Amino acid sequence: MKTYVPKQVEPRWVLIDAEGKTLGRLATKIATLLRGKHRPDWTPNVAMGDFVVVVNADKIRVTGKKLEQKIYTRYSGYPGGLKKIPLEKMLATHPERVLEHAVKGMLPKGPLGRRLFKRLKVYAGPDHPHQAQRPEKLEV
Amino acid sequence: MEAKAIARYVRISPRKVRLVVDLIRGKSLEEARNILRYTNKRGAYFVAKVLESAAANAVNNHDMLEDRLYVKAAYVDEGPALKRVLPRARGRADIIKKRTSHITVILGEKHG
Amino acid sequence: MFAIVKTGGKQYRVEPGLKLRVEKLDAEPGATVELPVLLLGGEKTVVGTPVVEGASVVAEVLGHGRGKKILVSKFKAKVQYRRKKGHRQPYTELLIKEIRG
Amino acid sequence: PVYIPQPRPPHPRL
Amino acid sequence: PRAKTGVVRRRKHKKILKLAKGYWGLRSKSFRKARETLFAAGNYAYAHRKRRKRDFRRLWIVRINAACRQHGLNYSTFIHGLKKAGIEVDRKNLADLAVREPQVFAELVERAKAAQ
Amino acid sequence: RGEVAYSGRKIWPQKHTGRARHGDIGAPIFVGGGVVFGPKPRDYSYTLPKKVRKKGLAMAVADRAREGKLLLVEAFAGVNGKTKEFLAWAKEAGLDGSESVLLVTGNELVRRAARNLPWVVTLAPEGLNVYDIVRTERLVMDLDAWEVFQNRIG
Amino acid sequence: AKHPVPKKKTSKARRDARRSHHALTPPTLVPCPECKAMKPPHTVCPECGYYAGRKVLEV
RNA sequence: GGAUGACCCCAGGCGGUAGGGGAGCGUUCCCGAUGCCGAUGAAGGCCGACCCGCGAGGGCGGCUGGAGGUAAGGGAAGUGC
RNA sequence: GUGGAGCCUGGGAGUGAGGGCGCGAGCGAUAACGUCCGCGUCCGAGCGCGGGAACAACCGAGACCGCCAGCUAAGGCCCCC
RNA sequence: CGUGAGGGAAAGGUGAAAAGAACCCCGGGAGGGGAGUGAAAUAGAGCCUGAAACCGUGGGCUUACAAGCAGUCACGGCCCCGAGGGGUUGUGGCGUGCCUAUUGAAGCAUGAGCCGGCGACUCACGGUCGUGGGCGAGCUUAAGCCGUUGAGGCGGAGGC
Ligand SMILES: [Mg+2]
Ligand SMILES: [Mg+2]
Ligand SMILES: [Mg+2]
Ligand SMILES: [Mg+2]
Ligand SMILES: [Mg+2]
Ligand SMILES: [Mg+2]
Ligand SMILES: [Mg+2]
Ligand SMILES: [Mg+2]
Ligand SMILES: [Mg+2]
Ligand SMILES: [Mg+2]
Ligand SMILES: [Mg+2]
Ligand SMILES: [Mg+2]
Ligand SMILES: [Mg+2]
Ligand SMILES: [Mg+2]
Ligand SMILES: [Mg+2]
Ligand SMILES: [Mg+2]
Ligand SMILES: [Mg+2]
Ligand SMILES: [Mg+2]
Ligand SMILES: [Mg+2]
Ligand SMILES: [Mg+2]
Ligand SMILES: [Mg+2]
Ligand SMILES: [Mg+2]
Ligand SMILES: [Mg+2]
Ligand SMILES: [Mg+2]
Ligand SMILES: [Mg+2]
Ligand SMILES: [Mg+2]
Ligand SMILES: [Mg+2]
Ligand SMILES: [Mg+2]
Ligand SMILES: [Mg+2]
Ligand SMILES: [Mg+2]
Ligand SMILES: [Mg+2]
Ligand SMILES: [Mg+2]
Ligand SMILES: [Mg+2]
Ligand SMILES: [Mg+2]
Ligand SMILES: [Mg+2]
Ligand SMILES: [Mg+2]
Ligand SMILES: [Mg+2]
Ligand SMILES: [Mg+2]
Ligand SMILES: [Mg+2]
Ligand SMILES: [Mg+2]
Ligand SMILES: [Mg+2]
Ligand SMILES: [Mg+2]
Ligand SMILES: [Mg+2]
Ligand SMILES: [Mg+2]
Ligand SMILES: [Mg+2]
Ligand SMILES: [Mg+2]
Ligand SMILES: [Mg+2]
Ligand SMILES: [Mg+2]
Ligand SMILES: [Mg+2]
Ligand SMILES: [Mg+2]
Ligand SMILES: [Mg+2]
Ligand SMILES: [Mg+2]
Ligand SMILES: [Mg+2]
Ligand SMILES: [Mg+2]
Ligand SMILES: [Mg+2]
Ligand SMILES: [Mg+2]
Ligand SMILES: [Mg+2]
Ligand SMILES: [Mg+2]
Ligand SMILES: [Mg+2]
Ligand SMILES: [Mg+2]
Ligand SMILES: [Mg+2]
Ligand SMILES: [Mg+2]
Ligand SMILES: [Mg+2]
Ligand SMILES: [Mg+2]
Ligand SMILES: [Mg+2]
Ligand SMILES: [Mg+2]
Ligand SMILES: [Mg+2]
Ligand SMILES: [Mg+2]
Ligand SMILES: [Mg+2]
Ligand SMILES: [Mg+2]
Ligand SMILES: [Mg+2]
Ligand SMILES: [Mg+2]
Ligand SMILES: [Mg+2]
Ligand SMILES: [Mg+2]
Ligand SMILES: [Mg+2]
Ligand SMILES: [Mg+2]
Ligand SMILES: [Mg+2]
Ligand SMILES: [Mg+2]
Ligand SMILES: [Mg+2]
Ligand SMILES: [Mg+2]
Ligand SMILES: [Mg+2]
Ligand SMILES: [Mg+2]
Ligand SMILES: [Mg+2]
Ligand SMILES: [Mg+2]
Ligand SMILES: [Mg+2]
Ligand SMILES: [Mg+2]
Ligand SMILES: [Mg+2]
Ligand SMILES: [Mg+2]
Ligand SMILES: [Mg+2]
Ligand SMILES: [Mg+2]
Ligand SMILES: [Mg+2]
Ligand SMILES: [Mg+2]
Ligand SMILES: [Mg+2]
Ligand SMILES: [Mg+2]
Ligand SMILES: [Mg+2]
Ligand SMILES: [Mg+2]
Ligand SMILES: [Mg+2]
Ligand SMILES: [Mg+2]
Ligand SMILES: [Mg+2]
Ligand SMILES: [Mg+2]
Ligand SMILES: [Mg+2]
Ligand SMILES: [Mg+2]
Ligand SMILES: [Mg+2]
Ligand SMILES: [Mg+2]
Ligand SMILES: [Mg+2]
Ligand SMILES: [Mg+2]
Ligand SMILES: [Mg+2]
Ligand SMILES: [Mg+2]
Ligand SMILES: [Mg+2]
Ligand SMILES: [Mg+2]
Ligand SMILES: [Mg+2]
Ligand SMILES: [Mg+2]
Ligand SMILES: [Mg+2]
Ligand SMILES: [Mg+2]
Ligand SMILES: [Mg+2]
Ligand SMILES: [Mg+2]
Ligand SMILES: [Mg+2]
Ligand SMILES: [Mg+2]
Ligand SMILES: [Mg+2]
Ligand SMILES: [Mg+2]
Ligand SMILES: [Mg+2]
Ligand SMILES: [Mg+2]
Ligand SMILES: [Mg+2]
Ligand SMILES: [Mg+2]
Ligand SMILES: [Mg+2]
Ligand SMILES: [Mg+2]
Ligand SMILES: [Mg+2]
Ligand SMILES: [Mg+2]
Ligand SMILES: [Mg+2]
Ligand SMILES: [Mg+2]
Ligand SMILES: [Mg+2]
Ligand SMILES: [Mg+2]
Ligand SMILES: [Mg+2]
Ligand SMILES: [Mg+2]
Ligand SMILES: [Mg+2]
Ligand SMILES: [Mg+2]
Ligand SMILES: [Mg+2]
Ligand SMILES: [Mg+2]
Ligand SMILES: [Mg+2]
Ligand SMILES: [Mg+2]
Ligand SMILES: [Mg+2]
Ligand SMILES: [Mg+2]
Ligand SMILES: [Mg+2]
Ligand SMILES: [Mg+2]
Ligand SMILES: [Mg+2]
Ligand SMILES: [Mg+2]
Ligand SMILES: [Mg+2]
Ligand SMILES: [Mg+2]
Ligand SMILES: [Mg+2]
Ligand SMILES: [Mg+2]
Ligand SMILES: [Mg+2]
Ligand SMILES: [Mg+2]
Ligand SMILES: [Mg+2]
Ligand SMILES: [Mg+2]
Ligand SMILES: [Mg+2]
Ligand SMILES: [Mg+2]
Ligand SMILES: [Mg+2]
Ligand SMILES: [Mg+2]
Ligand SMILES: [Mg+2]
Ligand SMILES: [Mg+2]
Ligand SMILES: [Mg+2]
Ligand SMILES: [Mg+2]
Ligand SMILES: [Mg+2]
Ligand SMILES: [Zn+2]
Repeated sequence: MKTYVPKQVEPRWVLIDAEGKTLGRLATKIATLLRGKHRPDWTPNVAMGDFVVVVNADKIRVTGKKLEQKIYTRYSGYPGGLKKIPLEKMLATHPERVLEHAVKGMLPKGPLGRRLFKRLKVYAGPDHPHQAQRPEKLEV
Repeated sequence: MEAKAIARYVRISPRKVRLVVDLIRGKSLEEARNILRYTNKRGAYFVAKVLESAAANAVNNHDMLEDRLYVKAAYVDEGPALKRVLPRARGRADIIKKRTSHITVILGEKHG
Repeated sequence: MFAIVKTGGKQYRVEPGLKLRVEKLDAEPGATVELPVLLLGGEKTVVGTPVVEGASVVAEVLGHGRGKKILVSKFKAKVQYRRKKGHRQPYTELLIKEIRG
Repeated sequence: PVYIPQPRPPHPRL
Repeated sequence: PRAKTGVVRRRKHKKILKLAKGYWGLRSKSFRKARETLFAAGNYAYAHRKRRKRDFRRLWIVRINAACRQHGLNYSTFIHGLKKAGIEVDRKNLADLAVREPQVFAELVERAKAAQ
Repeated sequence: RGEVAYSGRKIWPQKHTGRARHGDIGAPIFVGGGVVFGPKPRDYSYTLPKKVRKKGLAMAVADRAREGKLLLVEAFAGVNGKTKEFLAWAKEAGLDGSESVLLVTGNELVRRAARNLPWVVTLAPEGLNVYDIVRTERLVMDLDAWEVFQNRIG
Repeated sequence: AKHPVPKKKTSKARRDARRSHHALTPPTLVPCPECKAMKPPHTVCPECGYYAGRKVLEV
């Protein structure tokens, strides 16, 4: 007998309200949903996890002094091209990037892992445009 | 039914003729004739001959009609190379390779 | 109606009609063997702890074989160490006849 | 070939 | 008497190259490079035969965890439950059961909770 | 490499040529060069102990006798130097040519008659060796030649 | 200078890939209005000698 | 165990450089050979997802090739890149 | 204490550039991936396997072959894992 | 090649038989296509067999968001062959070329463009162990001499 390998399934969209959640401890749960490791038929070489829709990303929460002390960095490739942005700034400017960057770091590198990032849809504010998909509210 | 010609030991480098042969592979005999006529390459002269010779063989020996001929296959194979001395500075001799081509053209009939 | 039987230090789900290869059993071809049952399922569930006391899965020994050959190669750099080994693992092919219970 | 052109001297790593 | 090489070397070189089909560039055309490639390939196969038994058990465990949480316990709790209940259905089958026969996996979860 | 035809000059300098070091072209590492440990003329013979070849001659003959393949004959009737004469004799004697025979006789005419047959190895008695006895299926000897064999193993 | 040299032989994959841009493009051809022969645009017809409707040069 | 490799059973050992030791494969040549295989196709080549061997290898089959090859058992070396 | 233990006679060797670590010292500066002895250990030859992000010698453990079976070691159990 | 003394190659094979391809076609020729010869013409003289590197044409699978000692293990897709097998490779896992030298190399230390062929522990005499035999207070012949024409025997000088 060979270990079961599932035929292709219609993916399942879900919706998470990030308001007031701790950034890191929500990110793991989303990473798991995106890997589909909540499904008994989980298979590592196929994208078969969930489509995750996150709202109120602006109202994510963080402990200690991370609003001022936590630094996001980007290197341009040019001399002196290390740009530094603090969580404070990042929220005030592109708040959907806080959660986005935390989840992406918790996904696998490589072609499949990059495809999984595409399935996450993070929105600042309480509304999302995916009503056609009728996503299922989740209480993570 | 097919007809072919092979120009063997043509004293031209295979790589240089293939460019001319790549223009006509799959063309009708009439279009291939026009292309070769106005191609600005030495190999055009040699390819034309092989084309017209195979066409003559088609009409003459294999009961094929000129008005239906096309280039079903053509390729350039490399033959034995002419090795020659090229004298360089400081008493050094180099070996120019004067390469050589076996040109082949195969025509068929495109019924309609 | 299936069963989970244990044979050759490994476990298998089996139903009537299944042709299945296991480790080599010492049994003449055409004979019948009883395999121990760990679980039964389908139209009823029985859970051995670890083996279902009454149950038994009946199998007919179709033949014995040698698996297709694996090449077991070994190399150690900078030391002139090379080893080539052909391996065929012996097996027994069974036909599942019935699930007693 | 029969004749070897002499190689350049090295840089003097002295 | 003289024993020139003859056919021995070519037949030896062909054994390697045929073993080398499907390799990239000179790795399937050059004998030297074919053999070099095959040294590495033979060790990978010995190494990965061992690794497969780890790869599949790792997959089964992940699948068992997922099916357990649907019934509100984690793999660690489940396995220790099955232990105390004396159930020895191995992880290969628990994963097939978890997917193919959810009603049976349910009762298995049941016996595991009950055991402790 | 010393007996090869070429010269002893160094073909190019030791250093600074970008090529490997070489001496003369007679070195075994060149095509056409010397051969390293190839054959030279050899004497392969050795003195086998006398009693061993004496004992072997006996034992060879003994083996044929033990299987009933030794035939002593007192004379060769019509055999006067013709092959058809030897065949006819051989017929009357059970030597039908379906077996290799080692014929040992001092009589020149009999060895003449028998020489050309594919199944007969001709031999004088002073010549009896074990290889010829073992090469052949059955042995045939004069009483005169059996006397010499008996003498040489005394 | 210090005589730059290739460091590795170029593979058949890399060599041919560089020749990705090497196909001849076929010549631009148009029918001649007077004799319907095929010829490059904007040239006196080499088959009949006509250009711009007039016999320009005998061929 | 049976009776001194005739196969079976039980137990244990089996990482490996320098190096010691054992057993084998294949190449050229000799005896076996006034034989035997061979144009109904030799040697060599090219395939094979088949059979045997732990392996080095050996079969067998198809194509090519067109005139040689050579067993069991031994013998000798210009013997494996 | 029956062990790839010991002893004796003999055939064949290779080695006679070691290196890390722990502990005891000397030299050094209560410096060096330093140097030189001693006891031990590993790498050497275990650049095979697990852990230590990666890494000959730190921790775990001595790989005859096969398994889509089970228990553990160090280390681990939020996600990458 | 060298002033010279001197150095010093490469290069064998159609077929049984030239029957070595009249004649026609394209072509300036070369070369080819037919016709013809032959058992065979990818035996056509650039000729037996015709390996490999290497170059090309055609087809099957595959590839333009992807990190690679090039493979290996897994699963899935497509093409082929007929509860299986072959070809391919999309994703996932793992993964530091070979040799040489070194305390230690993937190593940014050596050597190697790739392929074919040539290429390195032998022989003689003596010694010292071991081993298979013969004979055993004994064992054994050397040079020679006779025979043989791939036959063996004689020879005791001498040696241990
Ligand atoms: Mg949360
Ligand atoms: Mg998935
Ligand atoms: Mg804060
Ligand atoms: Mg042009
Ligand atoms: Mg015409
Ligand atoms: Mg110049
Ligand atoms: Mg000059
Ligand atoms: Mg050159
Ligand atoms: Mg050149
Ligand atoms: Mg060149
Ligand atoms: Mg050329
Ligand atoms: Mg099996
Ligand atoms: Mg292997
Ligand atoms: Mg190693
Ligand atoms: Mg190496
Ligand atoms: Mg390595
Ligand atoms: Mg080493
Ligand atoms: Mg090595
Ligand atoms: Mg090695
Ligand atoms: Mg083996
Ligand atoms: Mg130079
Ligand atoms: Mg050789
Ligand atoms: Mg491939
Ligand atoms: Mg591959
Ligand atoms: Mg290739
Ligand atoms: Mg290949
Ligand atoms: Mg290839
Ligand atoms: Mg190739
Ligand atoms: Mg290997
Ligand atoms: Mg393995
Ligand atoms: Mg394991
Ligand atoms: Mg899971
Ligand atoms: Mg447990
Ligand atoms: Mg268990
Ligand atoms: Mg199902
Ligand atoms: Mg010499
Ligand atoms: Mg000399
Ligand atoms: Mg000389
Ligand atoms: Mg000379
Ligand atoms: Mg000299
Ligand atoms: Mg000199
Ligand atoms: Mg000289
Ligand atoms: Mg030098
Ligand atoms: Mg030098
Ligand atoms: Mg030179
Ligand atoms: Mg160089
Ligand atoms: Mg050189
Ligand atoms: Mg050089
Ligand atoms: Mg050289
Ligand atoms: Mg030199
Ligand atoms: Mg030399
Ligand atoms: Mg030399
Ligand atoms: Mg010579
Ligand atoms: Mg010569
Ligand atoms: Mg020598
Ligand atoms: Mg010699
Ligand atoms: Mg000797
Ligand atoms: Mg005769
Ligand atoms: Mg005779
Ligand atoms: Mg005879
Ligand atoms: Mg400059
Ligand atoms: Mg400069
Ligand atoms: Mg300058
Ligand atoms: Mg410049
Ligand atoms: Mg320059
Ligand atoms: Mg390049
Ligand atoms: Mg190339
Ligand atoms: Mg290519
Ligand atoms: Mg390529
Ligand atoms: Mg390029
Ligand atoms: Mg270019
Ligand atoms: Mg192009
Ligand atoms: Mg017009
Ligand atoms: Mg054992
Ligand atoms: Mg060993
Ligand atoms: Mg042998
Ligand atoms: Mg010979
Ligand atoms: Mg003979
Ligand atoms: Mg016959
Ligand atoms: Mg015939
Ligand atoms: Mg045939
Ligand atoms: Mg042979
Ligand atoms: Mg031969
Ligand atoms: Mg074979
Ligand atoms: Mg053949
Ligand atoms: Mg003959
Ligand atoms: Mg023979
Ligand atoms: Mg033999
Ligand atoms: Mg013999
Ligand atoms: Mg000899
Ligand atoms: Mg040699
Ligand atoms: Mg020991
Ligand atoms: Mg010992
Ligand atoms: Mg020795
Ligand atoms: Mg020894
Ligand atoms: Mg030493
Ligand atoms: Mg010393
Ligand atoms: Mg020392
Ligand atoms: Mg020391
Ligand atoms: Mg020291
Ligand atoms: Mg040190
Ligand atoms: Mg230390
Ligand atoms: Mg301490
Ligand atoms: Mg001290
Ligand atoms: Mg360290
Ligand atoms: Mg220190
Ligand atoms: Mg110190
Ligand atoms: Mg130490
Ligand atoms: Mg060493
Ligand atoms: Mg270790
Ligand atoms: Mg280690
Ligand atoms: Mg050790
Ligand atoms: Mg290591
Ligand atoms: Mg390393
Ligand atoms: Mg390690
Ligand atoms: Mg590690
Ligand atoms: Mg390490
Ligand atoms: Mg072990
Ligand atoms: Mg456990
Ligand atoms: Mg612990
Ligand atoms: Mg996990
Ligand atoms: Mg001159
Ligand atoms: Mg002169
Ligand atoms: Mg001379
Ligand atoms: Mg001839
Ligand atoms: Mg002739
Ligand atoms: Mg003939
Ligand atoms: Mg004409
Ligand atoms: Mg002609
Ligand atoms: Mg033609
Ligand atoms: Mg012709
Ligand atoms: Mg015939
Ligand atoms: Mg042929
Ligand atoms: Mg032929
Ligand atoms: Mg011939
Ligand atoms: Mg040929
Ligand atoms: Mg050819
Ligand atoms: Mg292609
Ligand atoms: Mg991107
Ligand atoms: Mg893509
Ligand atoms: Mg890599
Ligand atoms: Mg998998
Ligand atoms: Mg398949
Ligand atoms: Mg596959
Ligand atoms: Mg992959
Ligand atoms: Mg190697
Ligand atoms: Mg190696
Ligand atoms: Mg060195
Ligand atoms: Mg060094
Ligand atoms: Mg590297
Ligand atoms: Mg490098
Ligand atoms: Mg290097
Ligand atoms: Mg050095
Ligand atoms: Mg080297
Ligand atoms: Mg070179
Ligand atoms: Mg190459
Ligand atoms: Mg070679
Ligand atoms: Mg020696
Ligand atoms: Mg000796
Ligand atoms: Mg002795
Ligand atoms: Mg004796
Ligand atoms: Mg005795
Ligand atoms: Mg004596
Ligand atoms: Zn015109």
